[PDB]
Amino acid sequence: KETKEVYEGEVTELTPEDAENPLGGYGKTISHVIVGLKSAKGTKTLRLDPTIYESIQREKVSIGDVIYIEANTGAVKRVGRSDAYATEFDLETEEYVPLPKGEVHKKKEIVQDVTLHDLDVANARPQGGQDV
Amino acid sequence: KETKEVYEGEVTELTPEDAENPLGGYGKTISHVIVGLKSAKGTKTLRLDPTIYESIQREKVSIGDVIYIEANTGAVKRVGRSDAYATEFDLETEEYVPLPKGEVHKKKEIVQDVTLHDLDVANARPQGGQDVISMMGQLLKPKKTEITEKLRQEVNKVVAKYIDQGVAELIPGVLFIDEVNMLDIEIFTYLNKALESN
Amino acid sequence: IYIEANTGAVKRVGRSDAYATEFDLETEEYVPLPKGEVHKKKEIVQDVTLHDLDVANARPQGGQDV
Amino acid sequence: AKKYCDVTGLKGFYKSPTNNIRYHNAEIYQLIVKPMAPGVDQEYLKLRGAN
Amino acid sequence: QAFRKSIGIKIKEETELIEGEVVEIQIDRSITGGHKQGKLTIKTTDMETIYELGNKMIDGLTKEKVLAGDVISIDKASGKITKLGRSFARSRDYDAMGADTRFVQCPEGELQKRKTVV
Amino acid sequence: QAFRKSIGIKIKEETELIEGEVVEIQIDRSITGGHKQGKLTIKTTDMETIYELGNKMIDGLTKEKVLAGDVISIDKASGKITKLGRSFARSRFVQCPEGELQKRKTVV
Amino acid sequence: EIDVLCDLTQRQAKLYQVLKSQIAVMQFRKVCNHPDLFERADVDSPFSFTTFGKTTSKFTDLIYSSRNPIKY
Amino acid sequence: VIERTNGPKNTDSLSFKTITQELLEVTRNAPSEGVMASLLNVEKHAYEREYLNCIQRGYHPNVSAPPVTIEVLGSSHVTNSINNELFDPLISQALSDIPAITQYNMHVKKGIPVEDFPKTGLFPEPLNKNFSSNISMPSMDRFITESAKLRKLDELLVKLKSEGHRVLIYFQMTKMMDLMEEYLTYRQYNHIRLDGSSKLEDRRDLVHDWQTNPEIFVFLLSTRAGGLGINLTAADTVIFYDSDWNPTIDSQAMDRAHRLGQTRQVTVYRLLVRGTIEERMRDRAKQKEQVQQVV
Amino acid sequence: LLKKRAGKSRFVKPRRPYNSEGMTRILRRYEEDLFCTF
Repeated sequence: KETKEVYEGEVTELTPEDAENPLGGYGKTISHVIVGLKSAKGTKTLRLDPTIYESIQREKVSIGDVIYIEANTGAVKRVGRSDAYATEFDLETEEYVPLPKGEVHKKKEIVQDVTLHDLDVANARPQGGQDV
Repeated sequence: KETKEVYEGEVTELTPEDAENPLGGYGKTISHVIVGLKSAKGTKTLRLDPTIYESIQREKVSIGDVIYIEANTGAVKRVGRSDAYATEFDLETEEYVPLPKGEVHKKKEIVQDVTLHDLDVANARPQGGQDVISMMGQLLKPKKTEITEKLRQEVNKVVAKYIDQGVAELIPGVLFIDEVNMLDIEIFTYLNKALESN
Repeated sequence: IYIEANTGAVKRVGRSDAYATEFDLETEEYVPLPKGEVHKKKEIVQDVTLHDLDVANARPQGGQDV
Repeated sequence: AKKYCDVTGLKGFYKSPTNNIRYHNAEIYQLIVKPMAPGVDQEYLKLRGAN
Repeated sequence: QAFRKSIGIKIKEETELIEGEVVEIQIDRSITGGHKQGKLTIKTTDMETIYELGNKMIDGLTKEKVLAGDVISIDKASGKITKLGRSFARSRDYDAMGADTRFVQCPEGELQKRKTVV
Repeated sequence: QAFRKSIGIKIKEETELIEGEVVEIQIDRSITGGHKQGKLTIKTTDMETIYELGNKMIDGLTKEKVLAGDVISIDKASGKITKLGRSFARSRFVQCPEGELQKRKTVV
Repeated sequence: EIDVLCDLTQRQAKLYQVLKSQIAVMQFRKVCNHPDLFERADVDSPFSFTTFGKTTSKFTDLIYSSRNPIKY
Repeated sequence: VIERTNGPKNTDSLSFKTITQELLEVTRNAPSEGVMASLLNVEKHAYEREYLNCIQRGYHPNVSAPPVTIEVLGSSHVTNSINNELFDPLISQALSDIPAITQYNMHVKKGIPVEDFPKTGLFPEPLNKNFSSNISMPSMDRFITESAKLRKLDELLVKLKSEGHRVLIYFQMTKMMDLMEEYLTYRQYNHIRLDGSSKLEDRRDLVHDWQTNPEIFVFLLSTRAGGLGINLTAADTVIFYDSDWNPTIDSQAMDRAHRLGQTRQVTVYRLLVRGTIEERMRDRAKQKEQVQQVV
Repeated sequence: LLKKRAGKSRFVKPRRPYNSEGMTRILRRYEEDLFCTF
């Protein structure tokens, strides 16, 4: 049994805020990232760590997509484009998830069932790495 | 009795020069790397190809380390941090090495003791070069293979050439097979052939 | 050079012998001109078996280079 | 430009380092290029305008 | 292999234990994130030192994320990062984190100690 | 495999080899390194010549470091340089080559 | 006075019995002091089965040139 | 493998997410003190429990050889093909990394974005720093432990330094004092070397710096270089490595140290090895002692 | 000359150099975090 705390919804705004005193030789020093989330019957504006920005750029998240933010680690991911953004464009063939229900903040208690052989073959098979 | 060509010393500078067309598909990103080495009563400046620098950066060489470049194979050993700087401000259990004596460029004699099977195995599965084939040979799982007679003949030719120059010297030995009744008729019939070789 | 029109294969025979005296010592090999025409055409017959196509479509590591 | 032997007029493979005379092979060198009198290489080089 | 599994080798090792309060972390990485280096400023109630970091130390600091005011303990030979708790109790907190880190005290005495492990 | 290891094919071919004793190496480097000029003086017991090198011959002579007094063999087409040893200068030890510098070698 | 006594190592006793078998007092006492007095330990490296570009003697060029001695 | 791209796939397909990769992708960025994170992190915990990042390498190969050269006489195409196969830029770039300043040059000063960089950093990470190469350099420890006299010398020096003391050591050969400061710099001990091979000017201020500075720990010496008239009252512990030559020389040796002005007890340590010519040397020295004491 | 002959004849170690050119900076104080990217 486990408790998962998550943030999700359509992206309304995404602005990396500039710092008060930038450092020389660098472009765009960031002090925090303002992300606005919107879902069914809910809208909340978040303040994030500055180091979420390269994970945002890695996932190529734009305005109007649906994201999935873990609480403790950040670690955003693009679930897909919002289904309200299908009709403005004639040929846009990304997937179109519906707008998620409930609030953007939720504590769901999940229960996962595994066998000992699954743990054995997960630990023996080496984890997702970058070596050839 | 073999001889080695050795460049060694403390790294003082590490500057690469880029290529004009990095995305041209053919050729590396860099063209040369300038490396400045300082030893006791000596200082040399070296200009390397990307091939040697790839092994150097595989050894994770920084400024302030003492290295050891062997020119016979291109192998690079990072000895450790130099003791000319501060010691107690590290977090990665390094060792602290004095400056190497003598000149940077050296020639030293090493007496080695090897067998014929070592040469056969090292030639059948090549490792220790800087090319792609010998580099990927260190990563795959090793496995025994049927060594051909041609490779043994070529190794015999090279060893006889080494003996003819007065460098090598052959030392025959003893093979002791205990509990010889466990063998079957095929190994005995091959042993009849193998005892008659020269 | 050598260019096949249907396949697209490119093979470099070597430098021409008209440039043989640009240096006294060189790494490049020098070959004479073709006495033939530039354009050559020929009709050939190919013989393959079904096992050849079977082993050509069932390579497990992948399609190797020429 | 093509390089030719200065003595024989054949194809010049080698050039002498003392008097810059291109010769064909060994016996031409040993019989002409080495023992030549000093003042004869200049009008050997004058035919191609190299003096 | 069955014979050699039944003979153990007991090895003596020398390690250094570093426990203190984190003041400032600076991490410098390249554009592709391959080369990593930086400086760590840790302190106790008496002393304060600026260290140097390598690749695996930075990788251990990125996981179990330390936020400049956490109390950590580092084993030099094992290379293990353990976050004991939070002591500074900073006021400005953004909603990108959901942990409930404990209130521990700032350690005193010597910053670096010498230990022997077996 | 054992049956087909005992049938041979005999092929004769021809090649051009340059083998002699190196007299002197002159290599000049520009500050930018855009071009490399050079001159190579090589000799046998019967001849003496001086060559002008291109860029890649200069690069192939810098690699496999050749000094004065060495006895080397150069393949023009493949660009392979083999150090046969050192000539008789006491300051391994191989006699100086004779005859022509450029020779035809038939290998069977 | 504290007269400290200790036993020889296997290397020290090994060269001790070696030069006892080959056979002057300073030869005994210098291997009683250190085995590094007679020979010095060197770099432990694999034997290089290569034919590379070696020298026989404002910078220097260093190009990778290792090749196998066996030629096909 | 090299240019594998993790492109997105449409959900309307026969492919599923089985429980193996449903467990695999969760613990990619998971922190510690989690349940499912720690249940899949057995290997790293076993790595750091057994102190495997400070272990020594035991095996190195005997022969290392490059691949067998194939030569074709008189064809540059063979050389080009062999050089392309042995040093292919894509795989060689994959097993290497670009320098950081070079990356800054092609990204900022040339405008090339990140996603069309050549792929780098795919070489596997070794277990230690010790396992990264086949070359092992001569080791101070093995240098210390192969000599029994130096082995016993390294023991009492630790507690002598822990006491906060001053040590004098006497020697006989060049290499008796040409190898010992390597051990001292291994222990980073404050030391100086005095012998008459050095100039006469240096003996004036070396004794002055010894008697004035208290942080100096080790004072090397030959037999007669500083054991004659030199005031060494700031130390007590004289250590004789091989002083067995004659009792007359050693009787002046501690005379330079055990002198007027010493404020503490003097502990003299004489080092010897049993079962060798040192026994006969000390026996002849004792015979000289008993001859000269009566007479 | 006699007077000159009589009158004339009778440490902490610096840190290693740290450099980071063309490398992004992640910086973390007590009260604010920074990310100096490129």
